[PDB]
Amino acid sequence: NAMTGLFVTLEGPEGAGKSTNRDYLAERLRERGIEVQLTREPGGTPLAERIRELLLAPSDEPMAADTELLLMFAARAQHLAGVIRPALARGAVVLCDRFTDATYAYQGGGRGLPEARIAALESFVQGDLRPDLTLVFDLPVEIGLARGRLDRFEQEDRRFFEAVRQTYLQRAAQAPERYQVLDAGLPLAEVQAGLDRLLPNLLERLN
Ligand SMILES: Cc1cn([C@H]2C[C@H](O)[C@@H](CO)O2)c(=O)[nH]c1=O
Repeated sequence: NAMTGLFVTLEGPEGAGKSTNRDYLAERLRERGIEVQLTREPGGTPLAERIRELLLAPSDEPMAADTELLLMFAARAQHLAGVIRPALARGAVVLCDRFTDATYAYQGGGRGLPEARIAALESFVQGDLRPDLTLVFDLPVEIGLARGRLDRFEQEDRRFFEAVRQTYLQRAAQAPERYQVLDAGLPLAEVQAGLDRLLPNLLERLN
């Protein structure tokens, strides 16, 4: 039937080689003549980036959990219509830094919002669309490393970030067919060799 690309999301903390690994993946794909679209959430479009700004900017006014969740999904709705679905329809590979798993992990695990409510909004915004593959970069939580000023989420405590970590691992266990957990605590080349063994699988998913 209708045109098909490949929707890959990457999840995990910065400082875990997510970005260099995404670049690696992108170059390996592009050398094979495949169109690759790099993007990130929240953000990805002019309006979505403005929503991002509201989400990250520290304020003395506390942001309600529901506000934070609805803003995340608002940016996502804009980003899906403007960037992601159009790329997939061109048969491109989308490599998206963070997606709805981050919502489950941060807003669910970190903020304590019920999984059911996040799931309701996921279906509302996305219909049946989910990533084809989600790469989780897992390693023990590191706090305070390489830190203008801390944004809203950076200000959180170690407990918050441990809940985020564990939620990703839980999610990957609930639907193993959609995830691959990468040991981001392993040497740099050893992880990119994992990416090599992955490429053929990606290519198959794509064509
Ligand atoms: C995509 C996404 C990011 N975040 C956080 C993680 C980062 O701290 C920040 C920017 O990606 O926003 C969420 O809390 N929920 C989400 O759904």
